[PDB]
Amino acid sequence: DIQMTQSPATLSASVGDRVSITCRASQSISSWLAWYQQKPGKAPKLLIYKASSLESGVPSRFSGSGSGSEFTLTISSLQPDDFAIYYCQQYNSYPWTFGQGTKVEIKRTVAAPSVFIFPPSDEQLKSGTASVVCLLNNFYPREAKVQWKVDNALQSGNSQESVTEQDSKDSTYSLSSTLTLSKADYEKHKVYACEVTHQGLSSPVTKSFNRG
Amino acid sequence: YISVGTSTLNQRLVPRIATRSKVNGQSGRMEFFWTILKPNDAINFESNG
Amino acid sequence: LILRDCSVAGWLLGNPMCDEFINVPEWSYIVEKANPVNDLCYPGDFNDYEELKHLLSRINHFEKIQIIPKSSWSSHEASLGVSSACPYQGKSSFFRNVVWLIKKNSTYPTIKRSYNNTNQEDLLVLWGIHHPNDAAEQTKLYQNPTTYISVGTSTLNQRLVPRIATRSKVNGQSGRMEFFWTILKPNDAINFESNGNFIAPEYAYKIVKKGDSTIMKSELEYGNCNTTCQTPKGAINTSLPFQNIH
Amino acid sequence: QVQLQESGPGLVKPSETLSLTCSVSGASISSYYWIWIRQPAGKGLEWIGRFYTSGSPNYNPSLRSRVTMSVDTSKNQFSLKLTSVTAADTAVYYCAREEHITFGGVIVRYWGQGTLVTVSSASTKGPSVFPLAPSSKSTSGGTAALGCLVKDYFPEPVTVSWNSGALTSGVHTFPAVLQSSGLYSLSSVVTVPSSSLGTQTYICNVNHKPSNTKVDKRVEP
Ligand SMILES: *[C@@H]1O[C@H](CO)[C@@H](O[C@H]2O[C@H](CO)[C@@H](O[C@@H]3O[C@H](CO)[C@@H](O)[C@H](O)[C@@H]3O)[C@H](O)[C@H]2NC(C)=O)[C@H](O)[C@H]1NC(C)=O
Ligand SMILES: *[C@@H]1O[C@H](CO)[C@@H](O[C@H]2O[C@H](CO)[C@@H](O[C@@H]3O[C@H](CO)[C@@H](O)[C@H](O)[C@@H]3O)[C@H](O)[C@H]2NC(C)=O)[C@H](O)[C@H]1NC(C)=O
Repeated sequence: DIQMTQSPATLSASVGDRVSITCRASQSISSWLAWYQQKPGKAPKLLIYKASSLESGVPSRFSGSGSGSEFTLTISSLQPDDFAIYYCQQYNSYPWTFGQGTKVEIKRTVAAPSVFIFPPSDEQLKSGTASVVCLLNNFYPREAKVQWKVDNALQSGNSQESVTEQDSKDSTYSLSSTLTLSKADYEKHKVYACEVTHQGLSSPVTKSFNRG
Repeated sequence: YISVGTSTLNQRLVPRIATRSKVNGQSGRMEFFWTILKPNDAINFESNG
Repeated sequence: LILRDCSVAGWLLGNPMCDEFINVPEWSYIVEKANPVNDLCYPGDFNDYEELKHLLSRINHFEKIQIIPKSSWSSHEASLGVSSACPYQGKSSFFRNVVWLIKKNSTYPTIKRSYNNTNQEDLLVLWGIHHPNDAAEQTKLYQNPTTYISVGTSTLNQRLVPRIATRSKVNGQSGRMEFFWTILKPNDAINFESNGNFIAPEYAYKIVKKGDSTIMKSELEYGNCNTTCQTPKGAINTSLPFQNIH
Repeated sequence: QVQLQESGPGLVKPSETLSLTCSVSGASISSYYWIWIRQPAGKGLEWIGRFYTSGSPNYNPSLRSRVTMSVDTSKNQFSLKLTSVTAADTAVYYCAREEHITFGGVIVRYWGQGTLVTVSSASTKGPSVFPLAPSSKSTSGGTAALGCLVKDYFPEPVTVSWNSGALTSGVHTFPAVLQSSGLYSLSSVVTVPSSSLGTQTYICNVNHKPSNTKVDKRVEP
């Protein structure tokens, strides 16, 4: 019945900045709002109730304000573990409702990735498939490009990448580029290489293995 | 050979084949061993014969 | 000698913690505490531990030979087997005096190394056996299974076999390591021949002084004056003929 | 010390019903209100309903017709039943405790862990775990990476833990990738000191709950 509109649903600030998230309401809720912090793949953790009452065990830096129709969650010195989706809630009237959530991310010093290649497992090879993996570890600018050279033959197809969410300590990222091939399994080819291109690298870093 | 494998005591024992005095119609002997196996402690027996 | 929170075993086996006791002073009346914090990090027990303690009653100073083979020796094994336990100021390490021997190129050839001090003082050689949890673990460290360890001296010859069995998790490791010791006389020799599971030493102790000492355990800490009498409870001053203190 | 934990099939044929059970330890389910809440994919939270053994319940009007919530005082079980599941009802589900009144009103401090219910006619398929050995030859300063690839699994929920919880620092367990086959594939990686490769072993515990598979695999150079 009562909607909860939040803003901005996307933030990014370096450590130490003040952050503030607004939450507006279709109707007046007086002071019956509550704020939650949902970390990656975790249940929400209740930050603030009565729209201003910090729950025990929540750091001094979180602070909630507002009455009636507009409310504000504020972080005094944004810390790295604060990376999360932040939600807002009416316990004024049923049905209970939540905001769309706002994702607070963290600006960081640029970090160059560390690249690793993993050859396909012999057990899998016996099953009849094969997979090579580039691991890009701990880099800040999430944007990076990884190319798959098979005897210096780029092949966009048969490749899937997946990205970690920001680490709580580092606020860095990791990529897994999985080349999945089984034409002659990975026969007909001597070498395999990742061409990893990122800002923290002056010139692209390739890594390579010629096992099979 | 007879191997007793526990967490604290491991003793391998070999039978002494030898005729002795006849007792209860039998000159063969049998040694009896014992150990205190704690809760969650294991004992592995491996015997040639 | 002050031992703070280190066991005698730790002080002699060079536990990464309390390595502040490597430059042993020339004087030592044992001040050990009951249940020290830093003892045999990697789970294990010391063979004839109290006998060593009794000899220490006579001994008063030691000299690390720093000559027992060495870590450079890498002919058949890898001299890089530090453990996730025995933490040096929070950094995974291992007893400095003994060495974590490990297979080299998927091959652990039996090593018949041997040493005779030929020095003028006796020796306190120390070594150990690793009792793994899995045969797989044993193969990972030493691809040879059912291994043997032969200690060949002039007086004592003991062949030891590791008991492969999973036990309780201590410091993250259920494998155990037995620590053995022997007194090598000047001109006496010790031959080590091990199939696998061998923790060979790199240091030993020359008996510099065998005066009169004790291992009094005292939870008390040092406090600086100096008498002709000492007890785990304290130090006496007046000179009467009898005492009901300790 | 109240603990909430959910149990769910993972898969529910569309046009059928969804049954979920939140078991509670550390509190009598007789003496508290209990909450069911929904989260599809990464989208927002949706409050499903409220129930109390000795108090009339209130369910979200969008789902009211389909929702029934019961309680089992014998085994302390909080139940959720969604009739005629659609594709939209694919979501993570959470159970929570409605605290007693305070001068701050009704508050929910205690949440479950969440169970992912996917809605498909597809069939439960267990993973295949294959190791990602370390190239010890690589100089790579003093660091070296290990992996446990997990491929061909159809119920998305897949958990990966290293050395039975002992390894936690440096672990990057990547998100699922839906392959052309219609099956998912995870990669879990651990950065490690190159030194500890020789003396310490490395294992992966991978527990696909819907298929009841728990393949633990070693990663040896
Ligand atoms: C049967 O004999 C085992 C042989 O040593 C003996 O060791 C056991 O030690 C504990 C005691 O159960 C087990 O620890 C386990 O920890 C996991 C956590 O991941 C629990 O899920 C599990 O219930 C158990 O508590 C050891 O795993 C086990 N050692 C083994 C089997 O290698 C035990 O007395 C007994 N085994 C068990 C499983 O009880
Ligand atoms: C290194 O370990 C030896 C292993 O037993 C140990 O035995 C030695 O015993 C004496 C002590 O030196 C040596 O006797 C020798 O006598 C010749 C006379 O022909 C001298 O020229 C020589 O200097 C030495 O005194 C033994 O030969 C020797 N045993 C051996 C090597 O078989 C010793 O502690 C030590 N070896 C040496 C040579 O000092």
